[PDB]
Amino acid sequence: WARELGLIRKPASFMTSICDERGQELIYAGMPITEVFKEEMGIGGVLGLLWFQKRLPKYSCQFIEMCLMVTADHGPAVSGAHNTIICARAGKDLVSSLTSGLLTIGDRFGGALDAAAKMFSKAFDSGIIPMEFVNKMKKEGKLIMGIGHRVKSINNPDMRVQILKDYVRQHFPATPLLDYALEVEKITTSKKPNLILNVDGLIGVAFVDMLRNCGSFTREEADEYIDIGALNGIFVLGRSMGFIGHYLDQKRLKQGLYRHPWDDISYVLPEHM
Amino acid sequence: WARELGLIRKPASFMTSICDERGQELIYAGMPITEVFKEEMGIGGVLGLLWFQKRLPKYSCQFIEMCLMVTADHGPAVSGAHNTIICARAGKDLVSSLTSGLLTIGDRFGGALDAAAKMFSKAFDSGIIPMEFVNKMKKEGKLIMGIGHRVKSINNPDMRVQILKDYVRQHFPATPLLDYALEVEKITTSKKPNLILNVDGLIGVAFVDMLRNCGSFTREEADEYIDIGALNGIFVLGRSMGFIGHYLDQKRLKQGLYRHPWDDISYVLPEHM
Amino acid sequence: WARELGLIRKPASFMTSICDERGQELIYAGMPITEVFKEEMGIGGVLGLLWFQKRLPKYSCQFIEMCLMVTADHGPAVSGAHNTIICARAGK
Amino acid sequence: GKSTTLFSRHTKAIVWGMQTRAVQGMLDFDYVCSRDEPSVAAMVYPFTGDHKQKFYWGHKEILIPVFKNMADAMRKHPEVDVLINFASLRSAYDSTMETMNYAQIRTIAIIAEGIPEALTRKLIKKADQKGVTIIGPATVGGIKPGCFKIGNTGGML
Repeated sequence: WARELGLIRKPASFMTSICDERGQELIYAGMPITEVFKEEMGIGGVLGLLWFQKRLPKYSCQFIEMCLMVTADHGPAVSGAHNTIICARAGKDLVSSLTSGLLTIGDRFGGALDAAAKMFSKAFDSGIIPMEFVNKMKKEGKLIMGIGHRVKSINNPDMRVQILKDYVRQHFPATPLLDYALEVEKITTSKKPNLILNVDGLIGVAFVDMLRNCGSFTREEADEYIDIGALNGIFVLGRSMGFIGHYLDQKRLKQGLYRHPWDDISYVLPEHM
Repeated sequence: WARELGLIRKPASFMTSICDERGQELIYAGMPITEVFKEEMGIGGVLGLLWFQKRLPKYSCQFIEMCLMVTADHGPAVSGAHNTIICARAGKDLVSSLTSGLLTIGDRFGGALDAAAKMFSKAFDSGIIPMEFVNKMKKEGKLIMGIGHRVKSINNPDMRVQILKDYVRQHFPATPLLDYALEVEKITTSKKPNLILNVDGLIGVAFVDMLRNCGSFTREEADEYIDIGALNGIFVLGRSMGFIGHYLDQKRLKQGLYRHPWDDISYVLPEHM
Repeated sequence: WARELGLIRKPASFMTSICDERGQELIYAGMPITEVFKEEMGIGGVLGLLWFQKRLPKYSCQFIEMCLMVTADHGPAVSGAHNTIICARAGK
Repeated sequence: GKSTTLFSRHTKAIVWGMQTRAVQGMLDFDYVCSRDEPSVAAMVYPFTGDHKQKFYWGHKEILIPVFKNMADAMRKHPEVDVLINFASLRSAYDSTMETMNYAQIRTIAIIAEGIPEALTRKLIKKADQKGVTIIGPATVGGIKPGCFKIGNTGGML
């Protein structure tokens, strides 16, 4: 009561500059809810607002919608989806068995997006020629992330990295990075019959070429939002929709508990202690 | 080597009827990757395939895309998003601070979708008249889930529950539940000036009216997929994009560690032990 | 400063009847920290206090210490320990 | 070489030491006298970074910068003429001798308690030839009502 007629003070934590919820209409980063469907933008449109707080124009709204559409689930072998089958067979629920699976996105699986942007955004803005970038790395180890594929590289393309290749070719002026990305490819495709840009490699540069080529992002929200790790945000929003699809399949078929039998273990206990 | 020329056997675990990934093109539940963009369906289209394994027709593909577009963030006060600010201020990373955030969707927050479908799907298919359904509950306690709103109910709608109301009115023949949903509303709106169908309540019935009205789902995949909890899958895919939207906001402003000061605690330690 | 000389009010959430931490010594459910080692109870002794808030007598303090000592790990086959090897190999 | 009118309605001052309550205790005195601008320009504390500290001028939020070195207090804002120190006895002397080298400051007052009498008499030679009035140690402070107030003189409002 005493604060309502305004006589005391209070300091305020919890900055949270998104999604005004009290009042009569939920305002997003610049817009009420009903005004969104009058422009009728897709959920890429709210993916601009809730993440970047700029009205992103609808030639690229369909790009980031197309971007997570191709980074869906990738089969049950991968160590991301392999956990969330196990926590499905133990039969917990959905959301405590979705959250076991997003725990593996780290520095040796699935975070190859973040390495295939910060290896190229450094080596272009403070950059050097293509045939010394490759020369610098191949005197140190440290292979180029986003590049490497076991099955189909040359004269036999990936058939989905080329789906994005024309959609970034039409509605995207001013692409410095991706034309710098292809020129690191051409030297390396002569070097090995493998080593095309992977689908994680192109999105490592097709997303940063979405920022500094579109308007309303100058040079300071373009680099910091890759620095915080919003590029991981495209991934763990993307692979999250497949894990549940992995999960719902693992509960419809009504499987029992998994055990992982003893004939792979080979215990290496010492002599006596 | 010896299994390759096929002489031994092996039993097989891991049933996983989704996402064929070895071969040359990633086949989804019925379709290769490139054939998806030739029909050019949205990510609602892959949301049909990766969850329900049926080619969902593209009048309802835009419904489930619109369905998670309105179940974005609902404000930074709610106990879902309140955790993921705290693990943002402690500064872990993105995907461990999305991980603590989805762990709160349970039986007292945000799972009201699951109660606002299985209270109505029971009381319609094995159903009774509207003015004994309300009479049955109001001799037991157990208030109707999906209904209850503190601010704007009558002569003043919430302006987004009506947004879905026409989009389910045009492209949706055969709606038994939602017309049965509105008739539970009309008796109750006369009973109290509050108690409109909430946005979580309509989606609790607009989604089950998506299943048993559209084709390719007869009555046996329509009920079991609400029984497993795939309707929670709409929610924790939906609220997962607002959580990161809090997180990128809570790291750009570069805040320090939170402490929650002592003047709310009021320790109730006993006398001596 | 206004609440320090006590003129306004405030309702209080967060009941938490364990582990007084402000002051000079951390009091547990009935006892300061230093008084625990003067009786010298094991961590079963704090397992009585922090969970059940009763001074549990030290014939059974050694039971619940023995109780979790035999329910340790049970080999890497079981689906509990099988996950945490996988998220170890991914190196988080 | 001193001034005559020490304080006015256009006086600005910079405090030393993280003593934000007394900074708040100074800022509200500007509000009740309805002075046009706030008086506290910067807070000089070398053990933090360079950022902006939040306070409450009336009901709104105001952002006062915290600086790390004394020369960067001079660069963007050389119109400050009164410098204050609220540090303890263990660092009072070094915060003063480097200060009076910058001659744009015209008034210095010291609050700290426990200063040696030689360090008391070390300071007086330097301001004698330069002309800065010293209202130094074991002092609660001074008041010019309607215009300006030093320290927790008067206490709360």
